[PDB]
Amino acid sequence: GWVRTRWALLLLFWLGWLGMLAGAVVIIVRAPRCRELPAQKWWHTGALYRIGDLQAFQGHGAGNLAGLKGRLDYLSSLKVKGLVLGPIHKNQKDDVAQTDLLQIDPNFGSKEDFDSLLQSAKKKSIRVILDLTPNYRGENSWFSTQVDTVATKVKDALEFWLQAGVDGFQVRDIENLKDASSFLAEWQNITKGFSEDRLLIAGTNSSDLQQILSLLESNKDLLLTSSYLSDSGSTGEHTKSLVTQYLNATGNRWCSWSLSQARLLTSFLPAQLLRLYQLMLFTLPGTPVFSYGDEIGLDAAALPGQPMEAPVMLWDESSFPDIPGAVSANMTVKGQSEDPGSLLSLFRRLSDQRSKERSLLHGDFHAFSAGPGLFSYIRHWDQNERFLVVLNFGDVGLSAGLQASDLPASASLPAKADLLLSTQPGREEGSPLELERLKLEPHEGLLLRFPYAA
Amino acid sequence: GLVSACGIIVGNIIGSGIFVSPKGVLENAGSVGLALIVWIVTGFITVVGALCYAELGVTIPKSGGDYSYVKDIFGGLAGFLRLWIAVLVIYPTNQAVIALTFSNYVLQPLFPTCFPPESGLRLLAAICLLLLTWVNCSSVRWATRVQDIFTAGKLLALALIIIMGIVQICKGEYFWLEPKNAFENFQEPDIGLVALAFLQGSFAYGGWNFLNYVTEELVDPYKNLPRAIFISIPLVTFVYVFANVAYVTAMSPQELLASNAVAVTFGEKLLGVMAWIMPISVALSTFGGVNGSLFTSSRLFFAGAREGHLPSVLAMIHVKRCTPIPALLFTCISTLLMLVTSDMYTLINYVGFINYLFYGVTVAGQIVLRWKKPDIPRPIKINLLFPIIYLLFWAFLLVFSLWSEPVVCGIGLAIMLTGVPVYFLGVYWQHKPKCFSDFIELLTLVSQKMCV
Amino acid sequence: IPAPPLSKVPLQQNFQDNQFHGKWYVVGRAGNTGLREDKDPGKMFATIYELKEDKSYNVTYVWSGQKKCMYSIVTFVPGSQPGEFTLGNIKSAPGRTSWLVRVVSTNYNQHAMVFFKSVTQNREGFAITLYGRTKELTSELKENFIRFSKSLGLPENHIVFPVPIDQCIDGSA
Ligand SMILES: *[C@@H]1O[C@H](CO)[C@@H](O)[C@H](O)[C@H]1NC(C)=O
Ligand SMILES: *[C@@H]1O[C@H](CO)[C@@H](O)[C@H](O)[C@H]1NC(C)=O
Ligand SMILES: *[C@@H]1O[C@H](CO)[C@@H](O)[C@H](O)[C@H]1NC(C)=O
Ligand SMILES: *[C@@H]1O[C@H](CO)[C@@H](O)[C@H](O)[C@H]1NC(C)=O
Repeated sequence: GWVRTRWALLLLFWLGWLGMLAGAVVIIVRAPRCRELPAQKWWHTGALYRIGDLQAFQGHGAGNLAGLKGRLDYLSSLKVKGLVLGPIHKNQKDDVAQTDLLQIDPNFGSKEDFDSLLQSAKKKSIRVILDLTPNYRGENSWFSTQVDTVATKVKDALEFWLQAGVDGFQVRDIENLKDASSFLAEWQNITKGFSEDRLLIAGTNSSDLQQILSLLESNKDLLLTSSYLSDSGSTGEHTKSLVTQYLNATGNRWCSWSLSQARLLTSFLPAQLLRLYQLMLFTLPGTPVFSYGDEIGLDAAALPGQPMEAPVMLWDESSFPDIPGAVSANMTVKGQSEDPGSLLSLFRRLSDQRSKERSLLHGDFHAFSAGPGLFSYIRHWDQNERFLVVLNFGDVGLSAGLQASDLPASASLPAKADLLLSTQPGREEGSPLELERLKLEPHEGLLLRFPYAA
Repeated sequence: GLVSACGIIVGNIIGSGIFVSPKGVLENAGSVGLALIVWIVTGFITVVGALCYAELGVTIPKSGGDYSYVKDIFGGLAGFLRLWIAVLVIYPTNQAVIALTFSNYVLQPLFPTCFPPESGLRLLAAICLLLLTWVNCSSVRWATRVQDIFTAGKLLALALIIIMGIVQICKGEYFWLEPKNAFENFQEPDIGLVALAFLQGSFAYGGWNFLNYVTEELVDPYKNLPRAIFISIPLVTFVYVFANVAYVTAMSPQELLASNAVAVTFGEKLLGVMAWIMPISVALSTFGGVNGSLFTSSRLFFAGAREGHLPSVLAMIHVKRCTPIPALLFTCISTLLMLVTSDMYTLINYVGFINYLFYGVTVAGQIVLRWKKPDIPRPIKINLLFPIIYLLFWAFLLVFSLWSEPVVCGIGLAIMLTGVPVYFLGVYWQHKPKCFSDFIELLTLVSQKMCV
Repeated sequence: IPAPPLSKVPLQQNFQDNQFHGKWYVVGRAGNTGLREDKDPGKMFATIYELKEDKSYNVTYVWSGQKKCMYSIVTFVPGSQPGEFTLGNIKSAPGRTSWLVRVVSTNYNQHAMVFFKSVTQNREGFAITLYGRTKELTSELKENFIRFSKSLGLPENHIVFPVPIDQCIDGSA
């Protein structure tokens, strides 16, 4: 065989090439197809920042909507995807006749100022949420004198402000609203009918789960902020029970993980748990809603003569020139912006991870068992980077003791995983750890990262 | 050709690297502004290096650009190392990188959200490589014929990227081009990572070290060649920068770093008829790149064998078909062996490092020829500032690359140091190895005669 | 809203440090800080000045926190004028916000009015405080404080009168 070998080898090479092509096609068909991404509305990404009292938030700033544009750079630094401006509309205390929800208060600014603010925020990708609580200067948010007129004016204001361009609304203190769920369904469906990218937040002071579920029965696509996690508890088992109960009773529907309604974390929580709760809120499945000043751990009781409901934001040591030396350097935005280890820096890092990671943005959440006092869970998407959060709510150093076999094998726990960040210092980030024997300091939270198994 | 010279230079320099490099640069640049700055700096340094190589070519007119210069300069053991590294490293790895790019672009539409199986990537890359080497072995007629359609596909992809970029800068608000969130975005810049960014950016600029002399045919080459080198490369750099800004406008920088096929995602974000245009055009472009690399590697093998460093077994054209089958087979085997890395950009670094490691050496040889053995007739002379600045940048690159990623670069250095001894065996034999080597060579020749 | 000229603010002549020591209450606050007349004034706190042998004051702010009676301590070093002061613990670092406390006018018996300034690298802020020995002063002193605050250019709304609480600033709880 001298010439026959040539043709034989040439055709055998073509046969082998076709076999490789067939094998490639078979492998491709056998591969698991990526799961479709969900309808990620603008508020599904990142946190919301409730500005409440603008005059207090700006501090020494102008105190009006025109002056609020100065802080938009800072809010963009936080990477909050929305703002909840306090009720700006003109209101006379306890006078339904004299309150108008279509007129901005003269003190807050003018309509042109609001339009310029919305334009600047849209330029920076921040979306404004005008809250329309009718009586925000009164003791009861909803006037006792009349009910139907209040709802009618709220509906008219919702129409007018949607025409203006606000990307949603917010309604607080709904426990005082009569026939709440019906009005909420009406407002929510009208707002969604105007456009899909428009949310209506609802605020209640109720802490009972059954009341919340009853409020959410009519409309399942309403963001409800309530004092549900507000009870400190001080036990990881209790918070784990709250989170799992809420998530599995609501049907794993998108929810707002806010610690309260129009209040700071520091009212409910002591100073040592702020970092742990920030990690939990930024990693739980939902849209965290933060009141302003929560990034710096603002506390109304830390400084003399500071209003409890609306503490003045501390931008530097000169925020309160009437009390020299009382405002320490490390309790201000300027002071904490230069510290790699500080509550503001942790807030920035966590907000970045929440905004960009596709496992935290939209990902399945599975909590598993740890020795009591520990709240440990995993957030994982489809064949994407997985995150594991271990929170030590106890005050005594505890071995992590992870033992999770009930979780799906698709999110199996590797023997080692990176350390993306720790609330407390004393660990080296990026160093893989031993999950079998992971030690935890008191009041410590660990955010670990591991890749998709393959 | 006063004008066609720019056309041929642009065609040689511009390739499929722009479809794969942009993720590599940005990933290490950390910001869009740093990415574009890296592209501009690489363009300027490529201009400088091409100018120095043109000077060397006019001073030393001989076939085998970048090999004859390193041979007549530095004596022996230098040009042989250039040939050794080019055969073992540069060409097999360029072909492997372009084949992996083809596989990634083919499979990106099917798996837009998650990594496609590695076995699929490698099988598609090997399929592309084997088809191209077969068509090159069968005849050169088809090899030159298909190049037209492949170049047409590459040009179509680039033109559509540029058009859909210029449309969107008017209405897309160019959120990332403006300084707002355009600097220090992903991580604080690191010089160790900036070196890798330059190594991956330089991959886009190829085919100028040796294609700017072997191909020049100008009416007055001394008068026009510097002009062509100075006016063709900068427009290529402008094209690359325009493509990068088009990518960043179409998609956020974060979305660009998690694609593995920048043009596929670009077309998804913009082109309504996306799959019918971008992946197929880029696949044609990658086919053209691999085919051109194969033809060039065979051409290099011809000189390699003629110089006597390589065995006569290679560089033997077949009779019925005027093709160098034995030369093509070795490159195919080396490329297939390189296709087990599983990393699209690790290979880019691994090749770019070596490319620079030798470009700088050649420029240093130019400096030596200036300092030692002066007065040689040089039809066109270059200000001594350009070579020295090039050398400065070269030193930076090497140092920082070794500081950052000392594995791939180290392996390349080890390969070169492993090729060094063979030259001694070729030149001086303390005792002639007639026991095995000679017989092996004879048997190889016999087999080549028998089957090819 | 620029900082006022230091010359315009009066000074207390024959300032006797011995008499000024004691527990002053804060009964009014004027300044572009964020508090407004319309909103909640806040809870009144107290400032205790203790005179030291080196004439520097030890200043203790006492107020009512969440549940703990809260305290904070600082020190004032006398300034150029007999009635001026500056925050102690001075360091060469420019980051520190220099302070220019200055007593505007006081009878040392039942009331005082003092001016604070907080010149900073990126900010220049000021405030006026109406110290009182009792929880509530007579209306005439409040009117004088409002007039003097308006003299410096502060709108009427910027002036705030904290609520006189009866816990921690006075007593225990
Ligand atoms: C919302 O629901 C209420 C139910 O009372 C209804 O009256 C209203 O027309 C609805 N609006 C929509 C669907 O836009
Ligand atoms: C919460 O709202 C309910 C309903 O009006 C009210 O009775 C209660 O006082 C409020 N406060 C708390 C702490 O529940
Ligand atoms: C939710 O979890 C609780 C845990 O006690 C369980 O009793 C209940 O059946 C669960 N319901 C659903 C719908 O998962
Ligand atoms: C830093 O802030 C903490 C609050 O957690 C405080 O206790 C500490 O005193 C501050 N640093 C200094 C130097 O006072």
